[PDB]
Amino acid sequence: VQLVESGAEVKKPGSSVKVSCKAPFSSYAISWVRQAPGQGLEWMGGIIPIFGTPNYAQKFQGRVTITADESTSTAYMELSSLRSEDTAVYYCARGYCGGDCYSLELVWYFDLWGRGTLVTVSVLTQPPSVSGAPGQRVTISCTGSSSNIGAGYDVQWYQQLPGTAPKLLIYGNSNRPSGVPDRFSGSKSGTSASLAITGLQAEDEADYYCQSYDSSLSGWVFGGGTKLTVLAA
Amino acid sequence: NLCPFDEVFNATRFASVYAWNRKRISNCVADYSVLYNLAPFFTFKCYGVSPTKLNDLCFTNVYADSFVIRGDEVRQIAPGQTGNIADYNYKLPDDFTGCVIAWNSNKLDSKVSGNYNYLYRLFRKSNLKPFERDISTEIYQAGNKPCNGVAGFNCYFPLRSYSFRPTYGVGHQPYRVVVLSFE
Repeated sequence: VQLVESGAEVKKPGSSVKVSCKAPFSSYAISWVRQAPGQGLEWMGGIIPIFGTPNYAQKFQGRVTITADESTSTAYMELSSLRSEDTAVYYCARGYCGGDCYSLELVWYFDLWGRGTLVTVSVLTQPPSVSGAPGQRVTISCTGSSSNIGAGYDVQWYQQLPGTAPKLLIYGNSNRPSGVPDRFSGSKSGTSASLAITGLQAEDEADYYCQSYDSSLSGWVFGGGTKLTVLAA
Repeated sequence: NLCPFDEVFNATRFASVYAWNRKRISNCVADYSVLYNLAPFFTFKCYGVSPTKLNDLCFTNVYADSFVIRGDEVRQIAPGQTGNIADYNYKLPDDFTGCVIAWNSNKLDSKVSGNYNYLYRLFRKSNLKPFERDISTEIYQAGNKPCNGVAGFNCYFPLRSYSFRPTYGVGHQPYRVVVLSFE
């Protein structure tokens, strides 16, 4: 199974894109996130198919419409009144709640990400950059507030190598998914959270993003992103 | 206007008890007629309040907590009780003033194969304080050794499913519960 999205689009300023997203999903959460070229991940909004009212980030409140069609098995994001700023890659992500998703708040992880639909139109704080010694331990901080990490919401961490979609790295605060080696650890204390990598390898050189739910803005929020670079001995 | 109580009961879906839903009823008059049409035999157990006080709430603020547990456990949604639902999932105070509504939902919430979609928290380090909500999924350490992000021997993924089937006993059958509270 892999989320399949519509193809890239070149749109004039002022137009609207409708990006499709199909599971080749009524139990899951659909979440839409974008990444403008060279920037971090932004949460756009999300829906619980069939039983859901769509939920949007305030940046995108009057311009985005998230729909789900049960028949055709596809989820749609329609962003209207496009500016140059909306040039980005648009991802859709499936969230597991262990069974059925009452709400987008209860998502454990967004495990399956889409492709990228690239649309070209003619907050948690992270260290922007961290340098690590190969074979040694690095940490990446995620600092939040009493509306998110400190409200009792768990931190997820994602990895992005160049060109791919994020990959889930730890959910829970500390839980490794299947496939993620023991070298990665997670920790949460108060209003801050941390990813640690031990025995650093040249392959670990990637961008890392944390994520949590915020109850005051009632949505998902991402960190600014961390560019981990592995040094030489 | 009228209170949105047809959206508390007769909601399309009910939450797991570990993620119990709270909805505010703020400034309205109440009709509980929907209760006769959802639940032939229900229960409306008020502590320290007449349930006629829940009829006028035009200048009062009411919290409606809703979830699905099993019938053996409805006795834990009551003041001064202990169990796994009271201890780890939904805890009413000992000074509780308010009402607890409950009814059999074996006909909506059970499946011949088994409905594994409703969960309860099985493991926790401390007991929940009154009106607390722990929706974390962090692995629980039951042993003296670290869990390292993964369940296994003495390390328990903290939520478990409920296994609801129609062939079960009235006790082991899914009940919807609604706790009315005052703010």
